[PDB]
Amino acid sequence: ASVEEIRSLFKQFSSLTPREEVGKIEDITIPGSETNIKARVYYPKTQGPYGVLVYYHGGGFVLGDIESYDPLCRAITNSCQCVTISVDYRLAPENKFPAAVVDSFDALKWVYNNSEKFNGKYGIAVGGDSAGGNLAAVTAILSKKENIKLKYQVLIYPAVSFDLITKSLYDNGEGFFLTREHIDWFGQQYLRSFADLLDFRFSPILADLNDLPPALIITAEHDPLRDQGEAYANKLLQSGVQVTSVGFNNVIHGFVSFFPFIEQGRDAIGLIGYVLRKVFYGK
Amino acid sequence: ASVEEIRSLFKQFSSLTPREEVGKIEDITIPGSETNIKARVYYPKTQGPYGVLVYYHGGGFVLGDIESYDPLCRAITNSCQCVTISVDYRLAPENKFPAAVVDSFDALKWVYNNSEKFNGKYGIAVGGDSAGGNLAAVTAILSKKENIKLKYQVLIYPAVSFDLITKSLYDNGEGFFLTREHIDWFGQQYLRSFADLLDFRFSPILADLNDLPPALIITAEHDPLRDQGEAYANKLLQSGVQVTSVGFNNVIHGFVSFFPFIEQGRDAIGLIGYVLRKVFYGK
Repeated sequence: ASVEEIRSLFKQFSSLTPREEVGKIEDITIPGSETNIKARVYYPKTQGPYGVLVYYHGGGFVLGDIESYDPLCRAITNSCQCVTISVDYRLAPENKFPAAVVDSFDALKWVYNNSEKFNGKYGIAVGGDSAGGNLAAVTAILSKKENIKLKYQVLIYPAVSFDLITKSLYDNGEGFFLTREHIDWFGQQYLRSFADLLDFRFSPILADLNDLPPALIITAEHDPLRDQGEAYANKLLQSGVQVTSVGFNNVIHGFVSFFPFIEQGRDAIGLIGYVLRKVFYGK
Repeated sequence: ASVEEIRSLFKQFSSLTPREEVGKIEDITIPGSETNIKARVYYPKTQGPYGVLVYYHGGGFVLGDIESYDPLCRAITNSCQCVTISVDYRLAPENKFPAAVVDSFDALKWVYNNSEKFNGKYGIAVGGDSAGGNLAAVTAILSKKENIKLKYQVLIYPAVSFDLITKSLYDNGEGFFLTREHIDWFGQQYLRSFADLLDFRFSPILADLNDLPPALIITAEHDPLRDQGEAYANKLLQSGVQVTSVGFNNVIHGFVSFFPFIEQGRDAIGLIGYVLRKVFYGK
């Protein structure tokens, strides 16, 4: 299958997954520094004011998009009772690193600076899964540098480092959906050169993690990325940031996308909904 | 310190803790097969009908009680929006095994048979922490044997087997609050003879776990009981029961009791609240 064929397959497979009703949906265009960034705004069924979660889909920086991630963002919106804004950041290999990062940060900054459009008086969080978790994490680092004060970051099995050494990478690098071969190939599509392996915007574990927002970090037992997720939680904790780091057992990378039929995914979405309701609303 | 003093220190420290408002509290006395069993019934602030969680406190079969667990049970009640019934089962060494089990199951049967008293139309679940998670699990096994249909079981770092072999026992058996010496001492207070190590009512891992209620099993990373909790989840899964097994990283046995200070305990209570709202209310 071509990259285009796989991008299409993601959208097709999404139509098998039920889309929860939400309050109201709007498609908007965010004026970025390098491009106009499509985003989809989901309102919950409750009355505002709201907190706002800026969400970055996963897909190895190459795949996925607002449509294929529409069922998951509806479910998150209903769970957190919060406005969710799903960002269509530029993809590789058409747009190399750091295009995804530039778009992700530009979208966050715009949302932070325009939160009243969404009645977003209870503050802004970031979240994402896999490569999207990488972008949420990097966006939070970049926000600190610009004095943008986020409430929370939700990192769902994030990619946080180039890795040739964790035990989970070797234990779980074949047979569990996301393989070594995929991880290598995505990296080749996304990065410009070996030097980018020194860049915190690709490997956020490299950054100084002091003063970042408090985090929920979800890892999966049978996931080659498990150990590096835990490492990111640990380095946050060592840096004085509050982190709830939870390993969901018996599940594989991606499991939250498969919530309709992997019940642990549904429960993960319930946990995400709880922490954001707590941080935004005191509930 | 005598048993009395150890109990009183526990009650002392729990006295300090702000208690969340709930809807309504009723103390009741359940006519048990061997004793009168005090229970405390917590109503949420929502209106009914309800699900009902029958909850067994931890404390190594020797300590804890309704009063000392009152702050936790209030928090759980508000999180699950469900009627919570905290059971004052008989303690060891005064009452040896299987007294705690007899009381825990007698209470559950009585609640099940009297569900209308609590407006409990959405069914009955069991839950507990530590020794209380042991009692919840054993109660669910005994319920199946007598055709009592429970909705769910919430096992919070349960004790499920006598253990001289798990890696977590050796890695975490000192320095993390619950020690080998404590495990030994509680078992000595509770059990009558070595024969009781063969009894599934002490080590529920021995039972046939087919057809038991779906479960949420929470384990703690730095807990000597971590691996045996995971084993219980995995044995349930092998036996066709749906289980969400979540390891909370960076925390120790008992962490949910410390929710006012350890934010991961609060988030665990959120998760417990979610799964029970889901199973009772579809929410």
